[PDB]
Amino acid sequence: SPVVEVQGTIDELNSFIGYALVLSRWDDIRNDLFRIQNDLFVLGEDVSTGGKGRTVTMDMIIYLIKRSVEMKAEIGKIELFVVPGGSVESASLHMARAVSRRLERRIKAASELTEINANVLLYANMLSNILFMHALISNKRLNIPEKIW
Amino acid sequence: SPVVEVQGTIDELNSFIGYALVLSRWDDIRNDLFRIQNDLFVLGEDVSTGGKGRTVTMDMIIYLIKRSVEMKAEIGKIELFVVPGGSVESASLHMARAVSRRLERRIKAASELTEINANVLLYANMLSNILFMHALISNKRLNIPEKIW
Amino acid sequence: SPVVEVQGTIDELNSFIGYALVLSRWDDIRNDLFRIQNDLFVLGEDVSTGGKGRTVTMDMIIYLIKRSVEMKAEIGKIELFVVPGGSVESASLHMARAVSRRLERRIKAASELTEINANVLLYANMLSNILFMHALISNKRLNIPEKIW
Amino acid sequence: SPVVEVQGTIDELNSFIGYALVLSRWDDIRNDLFRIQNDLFVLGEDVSTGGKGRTVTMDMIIYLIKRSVEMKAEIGKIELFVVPGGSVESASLHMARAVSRRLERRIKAASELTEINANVLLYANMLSNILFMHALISNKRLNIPEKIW
Amino acid sequence: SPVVEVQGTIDELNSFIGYALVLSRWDDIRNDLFRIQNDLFVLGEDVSTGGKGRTVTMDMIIYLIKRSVEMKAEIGKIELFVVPGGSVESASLHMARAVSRRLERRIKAASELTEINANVLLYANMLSNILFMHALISNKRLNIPEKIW
Amino acid sequence: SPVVEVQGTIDELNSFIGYALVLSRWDDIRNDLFRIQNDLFVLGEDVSTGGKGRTVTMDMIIYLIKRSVEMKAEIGKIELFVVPGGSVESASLHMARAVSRRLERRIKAASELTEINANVLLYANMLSNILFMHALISNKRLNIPEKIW
Amino acid sequence: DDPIIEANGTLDELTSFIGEAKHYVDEEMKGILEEIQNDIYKIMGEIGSKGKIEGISEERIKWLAGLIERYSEMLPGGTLESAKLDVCRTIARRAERKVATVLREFGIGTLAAIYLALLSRLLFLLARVIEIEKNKL
Amino acid sequence: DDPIIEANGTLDELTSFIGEAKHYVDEEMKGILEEIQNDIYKIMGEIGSKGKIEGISEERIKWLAGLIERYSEMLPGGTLESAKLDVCRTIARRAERKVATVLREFGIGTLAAIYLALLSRLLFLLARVIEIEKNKL
Amino acid sequence: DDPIIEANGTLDELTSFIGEAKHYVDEEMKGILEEIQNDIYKIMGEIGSKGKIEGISEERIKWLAGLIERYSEMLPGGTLESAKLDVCRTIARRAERKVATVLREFGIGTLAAIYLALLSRLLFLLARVIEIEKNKL
Amino acid sequence: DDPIIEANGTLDELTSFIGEAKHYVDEEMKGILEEIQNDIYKIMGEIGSKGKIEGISEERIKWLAGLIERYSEMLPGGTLESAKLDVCRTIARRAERKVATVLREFGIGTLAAIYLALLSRLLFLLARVIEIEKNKL
Amino acid sequence: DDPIIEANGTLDELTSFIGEAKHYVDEEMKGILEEIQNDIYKIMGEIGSKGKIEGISEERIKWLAGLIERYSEMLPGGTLESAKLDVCRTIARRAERKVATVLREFGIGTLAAIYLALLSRLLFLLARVIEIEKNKL
Amino acid sequence: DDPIIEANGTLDELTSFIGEAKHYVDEEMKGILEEIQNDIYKIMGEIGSKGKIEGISEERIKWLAGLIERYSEMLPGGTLESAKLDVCRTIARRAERKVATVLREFGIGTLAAIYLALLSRLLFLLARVIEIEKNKL
Amino acid sequence: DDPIIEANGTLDELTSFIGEAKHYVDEEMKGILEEIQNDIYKIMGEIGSKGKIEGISEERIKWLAGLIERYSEMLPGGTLESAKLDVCRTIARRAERKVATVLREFGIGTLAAIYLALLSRLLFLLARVIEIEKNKL
Amino acid sequence: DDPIIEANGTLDELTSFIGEAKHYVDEEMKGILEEIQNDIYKIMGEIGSKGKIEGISEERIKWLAGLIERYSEMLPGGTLESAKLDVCRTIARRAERKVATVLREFGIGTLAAIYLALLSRLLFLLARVIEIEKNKL
Repeated sequence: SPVVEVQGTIDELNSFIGYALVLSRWDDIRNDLFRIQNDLFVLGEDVSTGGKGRTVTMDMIIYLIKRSVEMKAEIGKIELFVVPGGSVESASLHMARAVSRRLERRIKAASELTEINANVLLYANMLSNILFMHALISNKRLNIPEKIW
Repeated sequence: SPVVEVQGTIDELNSFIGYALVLSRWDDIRNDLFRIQNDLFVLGEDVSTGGKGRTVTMDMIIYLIKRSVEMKAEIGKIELFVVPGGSVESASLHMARAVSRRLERRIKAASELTEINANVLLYANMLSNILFMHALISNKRLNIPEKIW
Repeated sequence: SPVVEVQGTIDELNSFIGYALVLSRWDDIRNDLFRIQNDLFVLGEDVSTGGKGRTVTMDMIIYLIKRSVEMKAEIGKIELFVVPGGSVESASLHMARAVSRRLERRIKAASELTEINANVLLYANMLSNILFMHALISNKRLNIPEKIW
Repeated sequence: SPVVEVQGTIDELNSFIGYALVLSRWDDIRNDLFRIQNDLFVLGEDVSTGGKGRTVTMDMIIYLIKRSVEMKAEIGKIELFVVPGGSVESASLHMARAVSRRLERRIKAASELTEINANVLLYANMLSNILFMHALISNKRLNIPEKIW
Repeated sequence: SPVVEVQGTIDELNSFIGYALVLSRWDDIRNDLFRIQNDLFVLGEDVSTGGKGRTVTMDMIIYLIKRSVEMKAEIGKIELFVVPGGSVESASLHMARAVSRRLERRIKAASELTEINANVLLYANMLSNILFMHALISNKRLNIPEKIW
Repeated sequence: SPVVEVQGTIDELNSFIGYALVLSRWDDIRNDLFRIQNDLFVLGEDVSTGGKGRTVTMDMIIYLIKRSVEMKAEIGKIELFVVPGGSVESASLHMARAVSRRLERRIKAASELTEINANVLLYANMLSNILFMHALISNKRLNIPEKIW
Repeated sequence: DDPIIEANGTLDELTSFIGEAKHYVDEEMKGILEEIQNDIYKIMGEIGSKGKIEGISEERIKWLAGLIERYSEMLPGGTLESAKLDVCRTIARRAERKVATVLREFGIGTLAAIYLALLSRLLFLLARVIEIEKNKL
Repeated sequence: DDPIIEANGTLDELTSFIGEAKHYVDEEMKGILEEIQNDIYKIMGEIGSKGKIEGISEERIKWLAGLIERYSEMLPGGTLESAKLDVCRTIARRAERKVATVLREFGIGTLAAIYLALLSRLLFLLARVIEIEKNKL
Repeated sequence: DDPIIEANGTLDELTSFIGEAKHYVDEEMKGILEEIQNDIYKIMGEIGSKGKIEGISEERIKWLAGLIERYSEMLPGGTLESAKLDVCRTIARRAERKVATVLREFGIGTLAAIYLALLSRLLFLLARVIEIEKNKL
Repeated sequence: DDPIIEANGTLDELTSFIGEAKHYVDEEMKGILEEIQNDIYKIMGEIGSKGKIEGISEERIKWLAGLIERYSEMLPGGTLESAKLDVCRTIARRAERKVATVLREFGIGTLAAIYLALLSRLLFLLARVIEIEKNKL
Repeated sequence: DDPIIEANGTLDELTSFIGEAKHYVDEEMKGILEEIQNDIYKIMGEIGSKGKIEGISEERIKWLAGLIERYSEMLPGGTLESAKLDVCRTIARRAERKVATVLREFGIGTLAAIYLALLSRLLFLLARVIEIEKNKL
Repeated sequence: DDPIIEANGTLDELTSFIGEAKHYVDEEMKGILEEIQNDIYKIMGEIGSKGKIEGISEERIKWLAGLIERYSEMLPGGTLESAKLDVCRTIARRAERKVATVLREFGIGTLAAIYLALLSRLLFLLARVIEIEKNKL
Repeated sequence: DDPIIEANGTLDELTSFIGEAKHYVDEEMKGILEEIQNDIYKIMGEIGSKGKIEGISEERIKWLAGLIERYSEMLPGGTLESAKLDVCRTIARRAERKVATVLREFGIGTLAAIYLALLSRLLFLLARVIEIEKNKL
Repeated sequence: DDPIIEANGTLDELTSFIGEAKHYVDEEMKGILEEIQNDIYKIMGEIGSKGKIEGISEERIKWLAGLIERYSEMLPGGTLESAKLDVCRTIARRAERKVATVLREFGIGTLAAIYLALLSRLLFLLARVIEIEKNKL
C-alpha cells in the first residue's frame, strides 16, 4: 500500500478543507479552499498514475505562492509559535493545516519507495504554509489576536 | 502494537461519527450513526479478542447494505468525483468517511500480521460507502448541489 | 523521520484542542485546554531537542492529575464504555481525546528508536484521560446523559 | 538480459531456417520453412512485448502438428537414435533442429525469470520435432538411408 | 570462465565469416570479411590481455562505418523486418550476423564481471550491422528480392 | 538443466559433424567424422546416465590421438594463429571445431555442478584438436594455403 | 495471478453446476438460479478484470437477503433434486473462500464475497425447501 | 488452518456427491451410503475440532473391511449409476490425500485416513458391482 | 511430486465426469467421449510415469482438430445434457492448467497440454450442439 | 516476565523496609508509612496481574502531592531514624526505575511510576524533617 | 560467570541480613538463624565452585520442613523484630530466583534452590510468630 | 554532506557565470542578474547552513514570476550575448537538480528549488529576448 | 534514470558552449559548429527517449571522419578563440564518458558514443588550426 | 578508476578555463597563469599515473604562498576580467574536492591537494586585484 496511504490522506485532507470552507465568512478564502480541493484531485492522480496522467504544474504551485505573499502583506510580521485557535474559522484551518503537514510526511515516505513528482511535495508544502495564512487572516478580520507561546 | 493502532482508529472514527450525528437534522441518519457507533464497539472486541468474544455478524453488514440501497434510490445517479463539502452536515460526514477509509487501511495492515475476521473488513468498507450516502442525502434534503471535479 | 511524526501529531492534536476550547462554554475547561496547548509546545521541544532544551516536569503532570480528581468528584461513578458524543462540546473533545491516544501511540513508537523522556509519555497519557473528563462534565452541565454500550 | 538471449536465438534460428530452405529441392518443405520464419517473428513479439502485442496462436501450433502427422505417414516407423546427416538438405535441417532445441532451452530459462506465454514453448517444441521430419523426408526422397546408432 | 566464453564465440564467429567468404562471389565483400577475421584476432587479444596487448582502435571501427555507409548508398531504403535468406550467399551471412549479435551479448555479460574496452563492444555492434549490409547487397547483385515480414 | 545444456550441444555439434562429412571428398576424414558422431552418442549417455550406462573409454580417446599424430605427420609444422577458412571443406570443419570447444566449455560448467567422467572432457578436447587437423589437411589436399594472422 | 485464476475457474465450476441443477426445480427456482448465473458472470467479470470492470450491485445483495428472508419462513440429499442444490452449496462455499483469498491478497471483491456467502446459505435453504415440499406431499 | 479447511470442505463435497449417488442404487446400497455420510460427519467433526472432538471408531473401519471382503467375491461409468459411484471414488481419493496432508502437518486423523482409503476401494467395488448386476441381466 | 498428483487426480475427475456424461448423448457422441476417456488414460500414463511411459500421439490431436472443425460448422446448460458437457468443460479447463503446472515445473507433457486445450473447446462445442439440436426440434 | 518479577520483588523489598522504618517515627509518620504499604500493595497487584487487576487511584497521587506540599514548608542519616527513611528513598528510586522498565517494555503502570517518583521525593522530605525536629530540640 | 556472581553475592547479602536479624530474637530463633548462615555457606561453597564442592545435604532440607511443620501449628513488620525477618524473606526470595537462574543456565544447585524456597516460607513463619508472641502478651 | 557540497559548489558556478554574463547585457538586465546573484547567495546561505539560516523569501519568487510574465509577452546562441545566458540556463538546470537531490535527501530547500526552476525558464527568456532585440534591428 | 539525466544535461552544456564558441570562428567553422549542434540534438533526442527515438546516422559519423582527415593535413588557448574550442573539447570528453556510462548501463547509444569521441578529437584539431592560422600571419 | 577520471578530467576543465582567462590579463598575470597550466599538467601526470609519475615540487607550493603573500598586501565579476578568474576559482574549488576524493580513496596526491587549495585562494585574490586596479582608475 505505497501510494495508497498517500491517496487516503488526500481524501482525508480534502474533506477538512471543505469543512473550513463552509465556515469561512470571506470569499477570497473560500475561493482558495476550493481551487485547492480541485488541485488535490490532480495531485491525487499524479500519484495514482505515476505521473502518466494529469500532473501538478508550476502555475498551480505559483498560484499558491502568489496568494501567500498577498496575505503576508495584510498581516505583516508573523511572530513565531502561534497557539492555534482564536475563532472557529481560524481553528478549523489549523486542523486542516495539520493534516496537510501530515500529508507532506506521507508523501516523503512514499517517494523513498515509489517514484513521485517533486511538484507533488512542493505543492503539498505550500498548501500547509498557505493554510497558516488563512487561520491568521481569519482572526485578523474578526479582530481576534493570536496567542504566542 | 499490531491491533493497537486498529483499536485507536476505531475510537478515533467513533468520536467523529458522534460529532456528525449531533449536527445532522434527520432521524434516519442519526439512528444509523448510532447503530454504527455501537457496532464499532463490537468490531473493536472482535479484533481485541481475536474473535473469541463478541463478533461482527452478517446481519450487521447486511443491515448497512439494506440502508445504502434505500438511499441510492433517493439520490439516483452518483456522478463520480464529488468534491467533499456543501453543508456542515455533509462536510462532517466526509470527514468521518475519510477516517473510515483510513480505518480500512489500518485493518488491511493488521491482517497481514495477526488474524482478523473478514466481517471486520467487510463491515469497515460498507461503512465508508454508507457515510458517502449520508453526506450526499444531507446536501440533497438541504437542496445543496455537490460540485463535481 | 523518527520524532518527526511525533511533532506532527503534537501540532495536529494542538489544533484540535483549540477548536474544542472555542466551543466550550465553561472557564475552567477553556483554561485547562489552554495550559495544555502550551504544555504541548514544551512537550514538543523536549522531543525535538532530545531533552537538551525545555523539559516536561512533574508539576506539569501533577497539575493534570489535580484536575482529573477534582472532576471525577463532580461526575461520580464512570460506567465503562461511553459512546462518544452528546453535545458539540462533548463531541469535539472526544475527537481531541482520540488524537491524544494516537499521540501516545506515536510516542511509544519513537522511544523504541530514539531516546525520549518518560514525562513525555506520562503527560501524554494523563492528557487523554483528562480530555475524557472534559467531554463528560460538558454533557453533565448541559444535563446531557451519556449513552453506554 | 532476460528475454534478450531468447530473441537472439530466434534471430539465430531464423537465419538457419532460411539456409536450409534455399537448399531444399521440395516445395512443401520450403513453404513450411517460410511459414515458420514468419511465425518466429510473431513468437519474437509475444516475448518482447510480454504478450501485449501479436501472440502465438493455437492454429499456428495446430498447423505444425497437422504437417508432422502428414509426414510421419510418408516415412512410417522412426527407429530411434538417428545419426544426423545423409545429404546436404537433410544435414542443414539437423543443424536448424538443434538450434531449435537450444531455443527451447532458452525459453525454459526465461520463463523462470519473466512471464512467457505457454504457446511460445509449445510452438518451440513442435518446431524442433517437425525439423526432424524434414531431414528425414529429405533423405527419403533422395533415397538416402539414415544410419542408426 | 569470464572472458573464456567470449573468446570461444570469437573463434566461433570467425569460422562462420570464413565460410560466408568462400561462398561470396564479390571482391569487396570477401576483402571485408577478411579484414574482420583479422580484427577478430585483435579483439580477442584486447579481451584476453585486459587491453595490455594489441587493442581495438577507432580506425578499425571507423573503417567499418565507412563501408556500411557506402553500401547503404547502393541499397537505398531498408524496410524493417527482413526475413533472412534469399540466396546461399545472403543466407550464410545472416547466420554470421546472428553469431555476431550473440557475440555482442557475450561481451555485455563479461563487462559486468571483468574490465573490457568499449571499442570491443563498439566494433562488435558495427560488425553485426555490416553483416546485414552484406546479406542485402548479395541478394541485390543476384537480383533477389528480400521478403519482409 | 545441468547436463541438459550439455546434451543439447552434443546434438548440436553432432549435426555439424554430419554436414562437414557430406562435404568432405576424402574417405579417412569421412570415416573419422562418423566414428565421432557415434562416440558423441556414447558421450551423451555417459553424461545423461551419470556413467551408470555406456561409458567413454580410453581406446575411444586413444583412437583420436592415433589419428591426430598420423595427420600432424602429413601436414608438418603448424604455425600458430590460422585464420579459419580456405575451402568449403575446411571451413565447415572450423565451424564444427568451434562448437566442439563450446561443448568443452559446457562440460566444464556441468562438472562443477554435477558429477561427470573425466574421459568425457578428455575426449571432448581431443575432438576439437582433431577437427583442426581436418580443416588443415583439407586445404592441403586441395593445395590451399592457410592464411596466418 | 494464481488466486484470480482459481477464483474464476472455481466460479466457472459453480455456475456450471447450477446450470445442471436448474433442470430439476420448478419454474420459480429455475428463474432464480438463472438470475444467479448472471450475477456470477458479473462477479467473474469484475475479478478477471482485477477490478477495472464493475462487478455486482449492492441491490443484487439486498435481493439475496430478501430471498433468504423469504424461504426461512417455510445429511445432504433427501431427494436427487435436494442433493443437487446441496452439491451446489459446497461449491459455493469453496468459491466463497477462493474469492476471500483474492481479497486479502489484493483488496478486490468485497461485495462479491458477501454475495457468495449469502448465496451458499440460500442454496442450503432451497435444498431443504424441496425436501420439505416433497415430504409435505 | 488451511489444511483443515481444505480437508473438511473437500469432505463436504464428498458426502454431498454420495447424497446424490444414493438415489440411484438399491435400498441396500443406499443404507450403506447413508451410513458413510454419517462416519464422514464424525470424520469432519474430529477434524474441524483439530482432535478435541472424538472421530470415528475402530469398529467403523472393521465394518468397511467386512464390506470390501463381501463384494470382492462377486473406463468409469458402464452405467450412469456406475459413473456416479466412480465419480465418488475420485472425490474420495482427493479427500484421502487432503486428510493425509492434515496428518503429516499436525498429527491428527489417523483412523480417518485409513477409513477413507478403504472407502475409495469400496466405492470402486460398488460401481463395478452394479456394472455386473445390470450386465448379468 | 505434488503437481503430478494433482494433475492425474484432477484428470481422474475429468474422465469420471465424461463417463457420466456419455450416458446422455447419442451413440455418436458417446463413441467420441469413450475415445477421449482413452486418450486421457494415455495422458495419465505418461504423467504418472513422469515421462518414461509414452503418452498420446500427434495423430490423436489432429483427430481433435478435425472434430473441432467438424462441429464449428453447425449461460451453461440449456439442457441437462448441455449442462453435463459444459460441466466437463470447466473440469477440462482446470486439468489443462494443472497439467500446464506440471510442464513448467519439469518439462513433461507438451502434447497433453495441447490435447487438453483443444478438448475443452470441443466440450464447449458439443454442449452447444445439443442445445442447437433440441432447439432445432 | 523478568521485568515484572524484578518490579514486584523489588517492590516487596521497599515495603518491607518501610515496615521496619515505621517503627522509628511518630504515630503520624507511622500512619502515613502504613498507608503507603497499602498503595504499594495495590501497585504490585496491578503489576503482578500485568494490568488486569486495577492498581492505585489518581486520588492516591494527589494525596502524595498534598503531603509533599505539606512538608516542604517546614549526607544520608543525621539520625538513625533519618538514615532509615533515606535508605527507603534509595530503594524507592530503584523500584521507580524497575517499574519504568516495565512500562517501556509493555505499556502498563503509568500511575504507579508517577506514584513512586513522588514517593521518593517524599521519603527524602521525611528523613530531612526528623533531622530538623531533633536538631530543633 | 555472571549468574554465579550474582547468586553468591546475593547470597552474601542474605546471610548478612540474618546476622543482623539474629540479634532481635530469642536464643531459640538465634540458634536456628545461625544454623542457616551455615547451610548458606555450604550453598555458596557449592555454587562458587560450580559444583565441584559438595553443597548442602538432603538431611538439611528435611530439617527445614520439620521447622515449617513445627511453626505452622501456632503488611510486613508488626514489630521491628517482625520487620527484620520479613526483610530477610524478600532477600531470600531474590536469592531463590538468582539461584534458579543459575540452575537453568548450567544444571547446578538443585537442593540449594529447594532449600532456599522452603527457607523464605520459614522466614515468613518466624516473622509472623513473633508478631503472635508479642500480640499474645 | 556530499549533496550539500555539490549543491552549493554548483551554485557557486552558476552565480559566477552570471557575473560574467552580466557584462554583455543592458543596464536593465544587469540589474536583474545582480539581484539574482543575491538570492543565490541567500540560497547557498540556507543550504550551507542545512536550514538553520533563513534562505530566500516567497516574495522573491513572486518577483521572478512577474519577470517571466513580463518577458513572455515580447539552437543556443544567436548572439554571443544570447549564448552567455543560455549557458547560464544549462547551469541553472543542473543546480536545480543538485538542489532537488538535497531536498529528497533531507527535506531542506523547497523555495530554493522552486526559485531555481522559474529562474532557468527566465534565463531562457532573456537569451531569446536579446536574440529578438538584435534581430529586430 | 540518473545516467540519462546526466548524459543529456551534460550534452546541453556542450552544445551551449559551442553556441558561444561559434561566434569567434570564420563562417566555415561556424557552419560546422552549427551542424554539430544539430547532431547533438538528435543525440539527446535518442537518449532522452531511451532509444525509442532514432538518433544520429552512420552518415553523420563518416562526415566527422572526413573532417578529421581534412584538418589533420594542415597548453590550451594560444588564442581566446583557440581556448574556446579547447574548452569545448574538455566538455566533449566528459559528455563522451557520461554517454559511455549510459551504454554500459542499458545498451543504448552506440553511434552517439563514437560520434562524440571523434568530435573531441575534431575540437582539438580546430583549436590548433586557428592557433596555426593566426601564427601563420 | 572513476575518482581518477573525474579528477583529471575536471583538471582538464580548469586548465582550459585558465587558458581562456589568460587572454584578459596583463603580461604579468598571463605569465603566472601559464605557469600554473604547467603545474596542473604535472599534477594530472602524477594522478593519471596513480603515483608512479612524479608530480609537482614542494618548491612549487612555496612559490604559490609567495604570490598569495604578494597580493594580499594590495559578488563575482566586477569586470568581465574579474568574472573570468572568479569562474576559474569555482572550478579550482571543485578540482580541489575531486582530488581530495582521490586521496582518501587511495593515498595519492597530497601536495596536489595543497597546491590546488592555495591556488583557489590565489585566483580569488587576482580577480579582486583587477577589480581594484580598474576601480583605482
